[PDB]
Amino acid sequence: SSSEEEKKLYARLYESKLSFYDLPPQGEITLEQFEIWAIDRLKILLEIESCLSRNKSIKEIETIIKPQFQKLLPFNTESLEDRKKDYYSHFILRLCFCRSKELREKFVRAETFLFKIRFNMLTSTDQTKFVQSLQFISNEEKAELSHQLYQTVSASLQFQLNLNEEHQRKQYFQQEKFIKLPFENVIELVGNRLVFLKDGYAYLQQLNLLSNEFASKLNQELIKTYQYLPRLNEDDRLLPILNHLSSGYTDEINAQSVWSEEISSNYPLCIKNLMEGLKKNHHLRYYGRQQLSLFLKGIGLSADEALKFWSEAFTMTMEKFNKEYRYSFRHNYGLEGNRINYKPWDCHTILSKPRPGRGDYHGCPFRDWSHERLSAELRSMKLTQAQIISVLDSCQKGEYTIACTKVFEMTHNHIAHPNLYFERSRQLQKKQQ
Amino acid sequence: QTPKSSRDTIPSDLSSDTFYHVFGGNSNIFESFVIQNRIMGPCWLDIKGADFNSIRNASHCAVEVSVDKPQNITPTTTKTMPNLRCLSLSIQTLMNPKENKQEIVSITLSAYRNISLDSPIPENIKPDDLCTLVRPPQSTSFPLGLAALAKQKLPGRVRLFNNEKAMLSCFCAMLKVEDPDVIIGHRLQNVYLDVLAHRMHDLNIPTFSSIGRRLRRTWPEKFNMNHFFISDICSGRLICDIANEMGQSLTPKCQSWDLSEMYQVTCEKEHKPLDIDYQNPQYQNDVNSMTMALQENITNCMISAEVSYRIQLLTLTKQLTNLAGNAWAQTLGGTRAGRNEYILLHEFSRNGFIVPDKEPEKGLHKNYVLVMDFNSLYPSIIQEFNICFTTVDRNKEDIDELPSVPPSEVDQGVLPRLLANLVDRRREVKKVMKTETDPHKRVQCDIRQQALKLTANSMYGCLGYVNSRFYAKPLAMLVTNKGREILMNTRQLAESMNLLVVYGDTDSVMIDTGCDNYADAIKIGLGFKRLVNERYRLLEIDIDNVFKKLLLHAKKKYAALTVNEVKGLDMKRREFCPLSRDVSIHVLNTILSDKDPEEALQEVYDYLEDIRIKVETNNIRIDKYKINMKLSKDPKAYPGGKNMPAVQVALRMRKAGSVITFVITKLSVAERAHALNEVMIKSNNLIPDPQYYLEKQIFAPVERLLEDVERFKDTVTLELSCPSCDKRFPFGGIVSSNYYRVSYNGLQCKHCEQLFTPLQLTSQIEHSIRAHISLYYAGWLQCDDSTCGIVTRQVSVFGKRCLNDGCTGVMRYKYSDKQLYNQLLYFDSLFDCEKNKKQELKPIYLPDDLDYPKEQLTESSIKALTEQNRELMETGRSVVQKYLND
Amino acid sequence: KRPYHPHLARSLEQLKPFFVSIMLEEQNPWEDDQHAIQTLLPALYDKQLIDSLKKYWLDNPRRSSKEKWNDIDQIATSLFKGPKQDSHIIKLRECKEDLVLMTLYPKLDVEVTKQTIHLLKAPFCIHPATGNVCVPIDESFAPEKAPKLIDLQTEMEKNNDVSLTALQPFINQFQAYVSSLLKNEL
Amino acid sequence: NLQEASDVLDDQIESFTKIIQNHYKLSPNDFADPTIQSQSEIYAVGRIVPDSPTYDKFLNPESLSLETSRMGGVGRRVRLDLSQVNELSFFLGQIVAFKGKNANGDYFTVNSILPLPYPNSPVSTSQELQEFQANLEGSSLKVIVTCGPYFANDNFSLELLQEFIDSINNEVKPHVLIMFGPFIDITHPLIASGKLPNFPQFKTQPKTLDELFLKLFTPILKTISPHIQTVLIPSTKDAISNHAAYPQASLIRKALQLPKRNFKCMANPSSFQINEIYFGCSNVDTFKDLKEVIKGGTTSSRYRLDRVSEHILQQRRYYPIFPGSIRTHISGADLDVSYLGLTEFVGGFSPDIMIIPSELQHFARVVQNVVVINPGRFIRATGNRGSYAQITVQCPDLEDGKLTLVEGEEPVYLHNVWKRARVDLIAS
Ligand code: SF4
Repeated sequence: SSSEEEKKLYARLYESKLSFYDLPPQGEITLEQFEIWAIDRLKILLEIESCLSRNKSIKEIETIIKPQFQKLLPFNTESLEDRKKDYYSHFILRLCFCRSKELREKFVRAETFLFKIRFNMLTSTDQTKFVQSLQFISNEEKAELSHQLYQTVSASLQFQLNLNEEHQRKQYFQQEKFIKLPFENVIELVGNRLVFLKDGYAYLQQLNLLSNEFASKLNQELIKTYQYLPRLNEDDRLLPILNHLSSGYTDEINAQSVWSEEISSNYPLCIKNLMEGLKKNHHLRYYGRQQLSLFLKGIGLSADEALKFWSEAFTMTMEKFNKEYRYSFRHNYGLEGNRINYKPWDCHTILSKPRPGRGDYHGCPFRDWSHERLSAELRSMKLTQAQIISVLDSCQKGEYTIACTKVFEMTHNHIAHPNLYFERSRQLQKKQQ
Repeated sequence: QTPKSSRDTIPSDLSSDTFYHVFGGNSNIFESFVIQNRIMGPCWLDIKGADFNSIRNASHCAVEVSVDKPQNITPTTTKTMPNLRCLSLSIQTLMNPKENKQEIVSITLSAYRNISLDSPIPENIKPDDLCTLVRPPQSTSFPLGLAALAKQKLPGRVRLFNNEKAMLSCFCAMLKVEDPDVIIGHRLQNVYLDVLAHRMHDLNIPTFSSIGRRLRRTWPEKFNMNHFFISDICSGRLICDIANEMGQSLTPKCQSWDLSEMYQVTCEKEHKPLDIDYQNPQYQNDVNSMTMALQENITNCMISAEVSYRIQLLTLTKQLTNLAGNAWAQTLGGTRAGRNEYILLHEFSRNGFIVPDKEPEKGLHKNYVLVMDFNSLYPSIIQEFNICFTTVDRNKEDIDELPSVPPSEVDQGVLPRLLANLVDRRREVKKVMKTETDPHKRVQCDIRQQALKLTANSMYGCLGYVNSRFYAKPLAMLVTNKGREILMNTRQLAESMNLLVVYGDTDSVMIDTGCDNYADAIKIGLGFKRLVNERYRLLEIDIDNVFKKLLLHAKKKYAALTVNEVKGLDMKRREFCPLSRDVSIHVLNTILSDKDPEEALQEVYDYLEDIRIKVETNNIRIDKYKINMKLSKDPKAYPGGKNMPAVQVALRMRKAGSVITFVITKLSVAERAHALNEVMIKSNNLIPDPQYYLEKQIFAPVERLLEDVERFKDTVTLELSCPSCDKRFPFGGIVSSNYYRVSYNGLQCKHCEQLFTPLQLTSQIEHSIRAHISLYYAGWLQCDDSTCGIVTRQVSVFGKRCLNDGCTGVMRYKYSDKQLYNQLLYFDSLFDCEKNKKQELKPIYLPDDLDYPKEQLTESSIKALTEQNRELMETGRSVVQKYLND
Repeated sequence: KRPYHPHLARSLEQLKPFFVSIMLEEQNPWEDDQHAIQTLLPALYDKQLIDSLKKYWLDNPRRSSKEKWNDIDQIATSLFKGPKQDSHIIKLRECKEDLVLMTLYPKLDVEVTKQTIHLLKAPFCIHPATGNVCVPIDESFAPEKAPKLIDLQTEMEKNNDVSLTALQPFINQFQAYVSSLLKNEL
Repeated sequence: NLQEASDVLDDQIESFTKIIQNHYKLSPNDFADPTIQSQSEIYAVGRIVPDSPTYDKFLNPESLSLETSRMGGVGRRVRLDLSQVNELSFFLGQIVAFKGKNANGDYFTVNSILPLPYPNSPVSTSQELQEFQANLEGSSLKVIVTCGPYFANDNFSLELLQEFIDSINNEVKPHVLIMFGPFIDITHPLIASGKLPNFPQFKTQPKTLDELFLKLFTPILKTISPHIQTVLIPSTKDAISNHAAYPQASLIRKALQLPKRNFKCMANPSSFQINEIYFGCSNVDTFKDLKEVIKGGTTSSRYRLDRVSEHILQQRRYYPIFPGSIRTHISGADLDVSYLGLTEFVGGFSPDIMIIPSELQHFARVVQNVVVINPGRFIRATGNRGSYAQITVQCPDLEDGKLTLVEGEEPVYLHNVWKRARVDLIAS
């Protein structure tokens, strides 16, 4: 495809500033664009989901999501590369989240919510030309039937957009366009008295209809892509990326100052467990050593202070230590072998490691600990019973990381990296001081 | 049988004005014989009107009868069967380099004439007869004293022959005399029967048909048809091959299915194979080596027969055949297609129907892991949702269109009726178990239940296989999506009761129980089984294998400690010295011990420190350092002869096949090797090399055993040349250096102060991009397995298979599109004005580098020099973008 | 469900004038106190008002349906006082609307409409128990106006031509209907 | 990609299996797995690979394999036993065929080789040839071929180029001038070391290599007389080109600022027509890279250029060597194997005249009734006279009988260019 044909075809695909992602994207991308676009949209989705799990209002969610809209996946722009980004990233995520029903449900709700925000963020004229691409009613016709439309749609607005105040509902109604169409295409809404009818025409609360049709169509396409995926597994460059974004859904600092309350009060649960175990057993095995060493390296423990900290913690013989552990503890600091400055471990990589048995303390406690031990810990962390129940709820679903964010915020006032936990805690502590 | 045109069939598309389609044009005579007479596999046959005088000298059987019409033969209800005469066969071959022909040297015949499937086979049956034939592999005479000495140490009888011709003549005669009923041996079907038939064809023995039961004097004129001809030749005597597809289907635990591995896995006994090669000259005058060879052959024959008794191959195939109604041989030496074909043929034909014309969580898992069986997934779906050809409404114009499941008002079909019938028979068999006291009848119930479950599980091969007689893509897609949904809901249930899906597919899923006691893991697995059966009434999964400790890398590449041993990692013992094997084995023993794995790990650690000290001080026996390697070709013609040490030692001595034993001493790694017996001699002043054996032989295996700034951390720097004085120096953007200075008039070398005009810089940038791209298109591939690690540019047609023989690594293009793309991205960032101003650039020099810059630029100087040098930077950036945008 | 649908409110407004004249006077079903307790009192929303009306009607038996209808409002005004009285008046008016709909709204047989394969009795078919002709309905139609087969036979015994029965006007209405249907089809 | 590369290297083997089966009228039952033990002689098609994944640079008939495709042998490579073949010639990347037996289980002896059939030459109808007769106006067809590099390693003088252009404009006057890169080679010493000096004759100096080409080649390529059609076919070593992997996308004529009147930028490789002639043009030095393995006196006594021309014809690909050879990094053949479809004989038509520039001495030969011309480099590194190619073709004539009629219901005519064309290697 010549880039001119691609430009004309995309202009046709983007006659409206929002889309139903009907036609598969055509063209070539370079795998960085694949990956960066996928991760940008994926972070938007995870932000949306985190806002939802906190039951914030849709206006608040719009306000929070405006800035990273201007950052990662810009909208309301005439750029061809931004629109290429939106299409190709959404279709890559359809590839990613088609594998499991729980994932496809998550993608459907997330993309449904994102679509709702996007549709609210366009001006009324662009909303009209999007609906056209279903005849919007004139302002005279809207004013003539204003009372009956308001009576029909007030309950739906109150129960779907949470506009408990009559004045807010009236303001929203004044700006809301309506669609005139046969009732035969809106029978499901008709049976529930959700749509106002005159002379065989239905006056659609339209955004809920467009959202539901988008959700259903999206779900059907998701099932189609899940059917065709075993023809996509043949290419090597794609599957690791898809697996990573699919599963991703799951000196002041010195050898001494780490063990103090001022510093370890900031550590997440994984680090607290790791140092509890180190202090009691005077030893951690391979995985625990690696993850705690790299966490310390992230928080700012230099190679020398880490070597002193590890030697003093192993209360065994320095000879043994020097033969066996110093080489590893330097290599994790990038002073041996290929000198690759090894990266600290994030919750995805921590959770990808095998489960702890007897004597192991590594991994994430929110997944490894029985609910009684977590309850005792959180009761020690002055968390109230409702707070503990919510944490156990998020933990039961398989949303360990969300529950980690919850305990963090609840004990201080979306975190999937222990150093990020520590650093946000430190930023709050310095601010408090 | 017709007087004229017996060989011409009737095409289905025969032109006619009264009809327009013909079925049964290409029916098989056995197929119609079995379908019409309602035969179902091997059973007692009542045959009337048998002619006892018409057949003269037509077979190798003693009893010869004939019938005049098929209606004379009817099936009886008798469930007992006579004792089977099994014969165990094993062959040692010799590849002739001249004609590339595999030649037969020794035969080991072990017979078991009273093998009864009605009763449990008692372990380690001794054969009723043992025979072992052998012919000279090189000359026409054997080493002196072979006969008496083999009588002294080998069991059974050994028969010596001057050549392979009288060899095979006596083999055929002994087969005719024995008249066994089932032939048993390992990898017979696809290698040994083929080579045996070929070498028989070559030698022109009169009695070749004795391998089968039909007497023929001449070969087929046309002798892939080789398989059909051989299988027809051996007709009458079932070929019971243990490594064939079905024999592999009854041992999921193995990884090579070599005879020793199968023996260890199924009989829990150890056997160390002797690598045999009759090309070696020692087998023509050294009697002991030949007799060790024959002993290896005899031990293989007994091992094969015993394992085939132990996995219950014959009984399971018999019951699968009685279930699907096909021939027994089509079950033994085939795939699921034959059984899934014949049972559907029978089921539809007896109901007045017209049939068609003919991902892992790799690492070390400490918790108990269970192998839980989803073999009965697809039959469970088919029965539950009544998915059948006569129930589901589908579009036959477009086969990819996914159909909907029939509403409950629709009635059941034929195939799901078979599935429910099979499930019910398994349940009644289990009810009989729950009361049965006699162990014999109880193991009979075991076998019947297992065959029923195997048929139910293999039922999906009727319709899921593409070339299958009843292929149906819409139904296959429906069943498959439903199974995928059920597998998901199993994952969700496992999470809902606090287990992990360690690895899983439509066949089997292994689950992290999270408990370290056998009873606790069994209870967790049974609870999960109850949970899944509650959510899916017909899906009855079981526990197949219990893993206390699991070193997992794939479905079929792992090490673990099973509950009722290493598989997949011990093949390479030649390359590794005695010390390395002792180290690996002691490390494994301590790690897999019942001690606390922080004290077992410290014990490993003390062992490693002590062994490092011992190697460095060289107080270890020189015997422990020896490395053996066999020479495939002559040492003078070895390509790359300077890199493997055996060539160095052998040429210092100065044939192929001679074993060189060597020690890396303390110049090239290949060159430092010395003769092992030379290194023992202390007066030669030769000591082993601590570094080599400590890095490559001891660190490498245990490394497997014990298993914007970030992006560019592995990217390389841009080396320019100064045009005037020829001074080469890296370029790091607008930063400090001892070699280059960015002035207000452009980039300036510091050795001669001569400026770089934009051409002299972009030409060199683009020369480096072109060098990198030439390197990336050179196509260097590597092996991910650290013990192989080879460097290669060849690409095997399967792209991701390493070419090291049987090595299980995953090949990857060394200069990946990831490294290459990132290199070009760092090349871009070297010329990004915003990055240069923000001092975000990757550093060229380390603080210990002798060329670390003495003078550090200030922020204001960098910003001003970037603003004065924007045009140069932009042209340099576009030079790179002209490839990044490609 | 509230607020009422346009169609539902229109049906209620069409049905309101006929409610009194039919139920409260012509039928008068609630003059029986047991019938009133069985059919009227359930449809109210408040237990206190229900019990009070039950007691008042047991104290004053056989009060007419109009009288009980007025007593509902009188006792409801007597009981519900304070700033919350308007909510109770609104709910009582909603209950009365729900009840007039319950008593006069069409009660369609659901099964015959749903499927295209349903069978319904053809027009003019004879009723085996009454012999009445299933004649088309105009605005003035009544059950007594439907002709009987014995009456049609008696009429035909005097004149042997179908155009001379009372059945012929119904056939003429049918012919007008079919003519209109044919022209709209065209 | 590697899955795509493995796919294409499978399709080579399978399509060549199909072509062999159609040509020798064999049934696919003959085609079978060569790496797994057998009892009878079988047929087999596969690629050539070193019998090692890491090999010594030099190969012999005792260190070869025959890689198998995905369905023939599920990706397994089989060593070669070549002791019963006395005359043979292989090379790395060459999809071949064997008839043999692998009873040794470890060695595939070849009792007989199937030579791949050479593709059918182009044909044309009488009407088209008469149009070409009218176009030529009786006089012959004249085409000049040049191949770079066009200036010496120690200077930037294109005086030899201006001489050559004056020559073709005023004495030779050829219908079509086809010229090949490297135009501005990226491996040039003065251009790699950064020794590119100030040019007094350019009013404004160049700043990149693209400006170098626009100011050094465009002003001199514009002087070619518009009556002379010029075709540009790039190389992988053109710094002007942004596609560094064979096959190479066509240069952009507008960017080169060249006139539309007489310039056509074409992709590498390129097969096209000029009047009735089918030309094969590809710019990766196959004659140098193809390192054969020879057994037999008859084959060794034959011209190496004849053997490699036959190889390029049979292998239905302009560059049949895999892995792509490397100059050690400075440069190399630079194959992109994901697209080894595009480097095949377009339509399966063996081109009449095949032009492959090579650093070797200029030659032009007819091998298997196909004129293969290799013109050499326009200027040697020292600056002495290089070479270029002259192609003169007699006008077609249906009466002269040099075009052979092809029997059939539709009368079409084989071009006999090896009968009609004279080629002269005139040092530039
Ligand atoms: S959620 Fe992440 S940071 Fe928090 S305890 Fe678990 S592993 Fe540690």
